[PDB]
Amino acid sequence: AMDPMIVLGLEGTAHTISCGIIDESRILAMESSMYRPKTGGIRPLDAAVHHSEVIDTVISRALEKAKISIHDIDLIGFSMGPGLAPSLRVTATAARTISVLTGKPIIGVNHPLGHIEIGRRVTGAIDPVMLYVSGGNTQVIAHVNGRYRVLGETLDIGIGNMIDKFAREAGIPFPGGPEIEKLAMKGTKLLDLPYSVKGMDTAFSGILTAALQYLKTGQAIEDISYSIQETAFAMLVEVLERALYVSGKDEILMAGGVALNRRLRDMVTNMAREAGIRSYLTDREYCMDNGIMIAQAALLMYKSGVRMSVEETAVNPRFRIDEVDAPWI
Amino acid sequence: RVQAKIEMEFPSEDVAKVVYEAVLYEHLSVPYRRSEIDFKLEGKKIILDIKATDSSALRGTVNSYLRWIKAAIDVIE
Amino acid sequence: RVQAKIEMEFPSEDVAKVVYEAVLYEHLSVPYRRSEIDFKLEGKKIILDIKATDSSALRGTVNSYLRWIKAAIDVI
Ligand SMILES: [Mg+2]
Repeated sequence: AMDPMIVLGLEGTAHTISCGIIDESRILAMESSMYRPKTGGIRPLDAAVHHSEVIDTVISRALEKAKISIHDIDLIGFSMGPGLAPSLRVTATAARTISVLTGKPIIGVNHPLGHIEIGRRVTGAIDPVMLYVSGGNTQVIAHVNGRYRVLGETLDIGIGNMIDKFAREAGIPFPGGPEIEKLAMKGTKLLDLPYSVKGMDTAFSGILTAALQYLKTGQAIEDISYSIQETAFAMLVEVLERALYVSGKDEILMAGGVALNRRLRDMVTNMAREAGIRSYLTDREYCMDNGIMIAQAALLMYKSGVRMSVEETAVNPRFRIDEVDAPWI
Repeated sequence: RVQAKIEMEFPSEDVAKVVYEAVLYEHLSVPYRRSEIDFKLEGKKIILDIKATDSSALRGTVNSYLRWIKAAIDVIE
Repeated sequence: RVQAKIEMEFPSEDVAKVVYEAVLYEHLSVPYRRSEIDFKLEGKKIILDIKATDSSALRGTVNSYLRWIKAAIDVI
């Protein structure tokens, strides 16, 4: 028979370097090494170097996890997808070698694809709409024309950064997100923030500046912090609702560092009841960058016959998700 | 203009082969040079030959490649 | 082990002078040696000769010196 087909995934687009291992029915292994810049904001050259030194130990601790023999790995999927050049080349290289070292095939995966497919996998969704909310990414994507199509998006700032550049203007350690999350709790009143949805696209610069101007005005912070969430998540809840009843589907998935917000999850599962369609809240841990979500998106590619000899492979920091054919829904 | 030349020896001649290959794909991959590099394989030893305008340019290029080779090396190991 | 050899030429022989001096004071300040460095002054050209155990170790060294040198030049 055809033995349970096993893959190993390498994620390394931004700051997270992770390696996963799965097969059709299993999730044999997976751990990451996040580059933690106490500073804050993008730090490309520093990131690659982080990786470069721990990529060694991730892919190797993993094998131990899966407790599978090294011979047992069949495919090798890395994240050639969108991201930071220094990091992508580090991952790309590392893979191009492991493929040789272990003597098996290899394919380049697209990054956000992995977020969909791993989330889709983890929940059992057949053809959902996706809410990509990571660093500088505010994406709402869906499988429509035999490929994953991006419908709406932020025209200025990824929701995640607007969040952090307020914390880093309201004097707060770069653990910005959650610090403002468990801060909007004690928010008493709702101030006014520029609500900008237009089609399925959004803008966030407006929110920020109007929020900073309120800040120096000497307003509350719990109030500002509270208002910004309800105002921006309001903007996503609308766009979502729309994305659904445009490409006509009955399911949702949240992927990203932003997607770990306790109140955002609520405002979504709530829209679920009112839309009449399932709000699969993916495993609270698979929301950040992981190597294994790569393995999952590769598995699917190879299984549908898509293959690529080593030479063809090369990073692409500008990798459109609708550039890859996804013929399996 | 600056001038650079790096050489690192590997235990065996085949390890050299592997690392060369791995990184060679990356060499070719790059669109924009911030300097001119010459890639070569020797015995069990890879050779780098760089020509940059200033010292800030050359530096970044080195960092790249040296990071790539440490990637290949460590995987093999 | 890795072997390294760099050379940058300057406009005049005195710019080399000044610079080498700026870096040489730093060379001598250095407490640690993740690799061995040989510092030399030529015509209008400074010369480096590094010997590292590994490539990562070699890398960080070059960043130090090459980052010291751009420091000098730029003030000048
Ligand atoms: Mg991501």
